Amino acid sequence: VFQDDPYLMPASSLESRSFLLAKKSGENVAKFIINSYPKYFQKDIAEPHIPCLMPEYFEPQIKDISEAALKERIELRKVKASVDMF
Amino acid sequence: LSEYAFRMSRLSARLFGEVTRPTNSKSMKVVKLFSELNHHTYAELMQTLRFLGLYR
Amino acid sequence: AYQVHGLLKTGDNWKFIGPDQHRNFYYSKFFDLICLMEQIDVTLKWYEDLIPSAYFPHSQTMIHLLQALDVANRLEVIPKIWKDSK
Amino acid sequence: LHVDVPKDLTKPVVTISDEPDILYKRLSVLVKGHDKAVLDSYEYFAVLAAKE
Amino acid sequence: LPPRTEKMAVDQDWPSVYPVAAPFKPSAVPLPVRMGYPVKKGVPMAKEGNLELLKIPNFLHLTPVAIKKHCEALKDFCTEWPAALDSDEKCEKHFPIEIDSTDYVSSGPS
Amino acid sequence: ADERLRINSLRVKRRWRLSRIVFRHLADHGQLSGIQRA
Amino acid sequence: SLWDVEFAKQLATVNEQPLQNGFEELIQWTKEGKLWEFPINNEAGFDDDGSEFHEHIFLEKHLESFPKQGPIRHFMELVTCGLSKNPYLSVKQKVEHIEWFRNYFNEK
Amino acid sequence: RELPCAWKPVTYEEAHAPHYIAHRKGWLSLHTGNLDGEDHAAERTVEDVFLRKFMWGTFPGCLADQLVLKRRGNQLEICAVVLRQLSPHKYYFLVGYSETLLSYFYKCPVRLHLQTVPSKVVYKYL
Repeated sequence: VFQDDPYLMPASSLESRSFLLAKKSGENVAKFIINSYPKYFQKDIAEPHIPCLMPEYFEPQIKDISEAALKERIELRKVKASVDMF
Repeated sequence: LSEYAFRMSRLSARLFGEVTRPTNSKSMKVVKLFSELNHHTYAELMQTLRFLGLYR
Repeated sequence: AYQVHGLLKTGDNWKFIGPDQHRNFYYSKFFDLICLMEQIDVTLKWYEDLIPSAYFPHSQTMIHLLQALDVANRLEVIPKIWKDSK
Repeated sequence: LHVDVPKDLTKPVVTISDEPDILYKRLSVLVKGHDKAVLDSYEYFAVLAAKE
Repeated sequence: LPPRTEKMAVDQDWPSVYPVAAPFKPSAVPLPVRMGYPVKKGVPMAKEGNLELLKIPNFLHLTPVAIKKHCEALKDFCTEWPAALDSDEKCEKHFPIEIDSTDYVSSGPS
Repeated sequence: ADERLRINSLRVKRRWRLSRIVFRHLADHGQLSGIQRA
Repeated sequence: SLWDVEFAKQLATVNEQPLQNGFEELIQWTKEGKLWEFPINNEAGFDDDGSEFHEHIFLEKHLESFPKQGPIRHFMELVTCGLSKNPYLSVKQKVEHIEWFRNYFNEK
Repeated sequence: RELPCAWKPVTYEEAHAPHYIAHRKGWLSLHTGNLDGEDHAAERTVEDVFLRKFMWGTFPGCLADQLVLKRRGNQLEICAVVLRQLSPHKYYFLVGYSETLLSYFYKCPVRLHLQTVPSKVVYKYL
């Protein structure tokens, strides 16, 4: 998980945990910017298509008052808006 | 050219799928026609990274 | 302890160690037992094989290893362990 | 690893099917590169693997 | 911090150090290899910080011992050529038709 | 593409997609793969 | 329901350890589908809608609604010959080309 | 008064001239696309341009020397050489961010291989 470079090799368990958490935070920031602006990353170039590298959509698409929107929102796990929808 | 070579050739054309009727070559062009077939957006990505505090 | 570690080493059972905290606790206790009971050569071999590849040691583990060296009267190893702890 | 060794290892599952296997008379691998030394090293690697 | 090459024994298991294709790491390769056209009354550049050694597609992950130890484990995936087909003479007898097809390996997303 | 073709049927370093100045700049640095000047 | 899904997801965690070497990383990416399959198959993930060769090579069944012996028959026979020799197009694109020709001639 | 009275360190890549690209220097980026019969050379070059700009902007004043952009299969290894000036936590955060960003950028498994050095490795002086 860590780099072989001596300056970047962790020296203690606390330091190793700090490095791992920093890497995870960088990954989370990358995911946040990806999902906040999917348009910059929609362009797919790889054959075969890789679904795991495409941005994720979390916003409800169905707006009309129907059961289908409310099911979509259950699938998106939006509690407060789901009770509003019901 | 013996007519035997002629009809044997147009039979070969039917078997292999070439144009059986020899349509000269000028009108043979559409056979060739139908036989064949973003720095902008990348910059506002660079702008967005700047705003978030991750560029420059 | 050796039986438990052997069970751990069967196939993919190592995945059951759990988070980093559990791994550190498990290995620290295992190395403490090794230092307390194994012959000094075997303890040094385990020290080389486990640290730093498996875990980052606690100062208490170093104190236990120093005590084991004292009991074995292998005092000439003290400079190497000091350099490692540094 | 002087003492701590894996006790047993998960060999991958290779099942002998019933469908008959394909047979290749020849298999020509043409490797192209900008460097002759890389091609020589890769030739050594591939040849050793083929002999073994 | 000190390089980990100092801790590597002379009888180590090198394949475990480079299990897969990895770039040249001067803190991981225990060789005093030098490369670079020397300057007047100079020596070829040292490995630490050498971009030219970092530019080589090194075969450290493929050593003869590593190759043997890999292809010994890969034997389980192989089948045996039919011994009846001893030469091309019988190949052109029992299997008249030859089907040639090509695959291409480039580098890229597609 | 298809629509325009149908009616018709009845009847600089663009190789690398670089500006001609830039290709020199890249190739001198060794940046392009295999582009060695001779 | 959500209970079973989350139950399985938190079963996934008990054997969730960090990658231990490069081979495990390659295996993980291969399972995720990020890595290519080896040996390389240049037509991987592409099946052309399960089409057969007779659907690509014999496209004259779609010319039945056109004139059967006129000059339009000649032009359409040529057009289908051209389409049948196109390896870049799917059957659907060829048939919609034929349908566009049908409609254009029908208007005219 | 009157008219009649009046009348640098260089690294290895920097030091060597371009005509040693196949004699002394090498190629930073290594891909098959430019070979005979191989396609997508321009695509690879555009990716290289963006990748170098984005690395130099994501690691400002840190890269000691130019990158090495290797590609095997769909892999994209950026073997970069940086300094020891930034804190290791920042290096790890930037590595994670850039890896994820580029992997979702190109839809390919990008990777980084940072190599820290104490300072610029000067070859000679011009």
